[PDB]
Amino acid sequence: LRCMQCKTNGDCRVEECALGQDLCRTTIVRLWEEGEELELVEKSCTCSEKTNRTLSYRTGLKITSLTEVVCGLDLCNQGNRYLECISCGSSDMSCERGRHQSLQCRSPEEQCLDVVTHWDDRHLRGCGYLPGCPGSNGFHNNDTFHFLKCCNTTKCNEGPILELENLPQNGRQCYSCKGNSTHGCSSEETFLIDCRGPMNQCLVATGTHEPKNQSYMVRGCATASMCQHAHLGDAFSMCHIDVSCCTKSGCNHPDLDVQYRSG
Ligand SMILES: *[C@@H]1O[C@H](CO)[C@@H](O[C@@H]2O[C@H](CO)[C@@H](O)[C@H](O)[C@H]2NC(C)=O)[C@H](O)[C@H]1NC(C)=O
Ligand SMILES: *[C@@H]1O[C@H](CO)[C@@H](O)[C@H](O)[C@H]1NC(C)=O
Repeated sequence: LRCMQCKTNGDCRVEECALGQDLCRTTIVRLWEEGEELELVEKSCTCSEKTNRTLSYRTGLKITSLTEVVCGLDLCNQGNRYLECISCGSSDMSCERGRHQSLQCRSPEEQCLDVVTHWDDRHLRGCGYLPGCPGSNGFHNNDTFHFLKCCNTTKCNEGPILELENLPQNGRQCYSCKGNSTHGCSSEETFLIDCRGPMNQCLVATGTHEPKNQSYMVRGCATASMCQHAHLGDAFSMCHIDVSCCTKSGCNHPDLDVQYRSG
């Protein structure tokens, strides 16, 4: 496959994609601040199980806009008001402190977003889009929580900030670990936890951490929607992923692993 490869300095060239890099991408950071817009664009060959997603949120007077689009054809990365949502961010701690400024979405297909991440919670609330929406998806284990919600109606993302400790136990229990089979996901590190909220599937996923080529694995609790290559790709920076989810407590046990015609 081939794609444009561009550094943020605006210099680009055609890149012959490495074996198993099967996507092209454009990553875009846009910052509007009291009159000025700044923009940084990267392009490159990427590894699949990624989707298109965008997000805009307020920090003080600034607006920050994050975007990735991906595509499959040679050089397909070449060239490139509405619903009212709540918005806030974490850098200024505005999500957490409760100062939630209002934000009109610039595009008809954007919806209200809420996205929580931690391994120091990071909270971003604003306008954006993903293929799922409206919907939500989520994963948590002993030290990890990722959550995403999209709503189709006005200021629907208003509310206290979603924290794991306020979702009641599901009744489902699943094995918990992250790392590889020797480090972080050894048997001594893999143990049962109580699932919470709508995260009522046991999950295991393996793929290749993208930044460095190492094997990665994760186990825990998930929404059914989390059991999806792109979402796991996004959340853990992974690719060429095998996922399984199952709805019997402990069915996440590493001794119950089975490859899925990856194959
Ligand atoms: C992300 O959305 C882009 C935007 O269209 C998708 O790329 C489009 O592909 C269709 C089919 O070739 C074309 O009509 C458009 O020309 C493409 N858009 C542009 C601007 O080139 C792309 O497929 C999406 N990524 C995924 C995986 O959904
Ligand atoms: C597994 O985990 C750590 C690094 O993540 C490392 O010490 C070990 O060698 C890894 N195994 C492989 C195959 O990368």
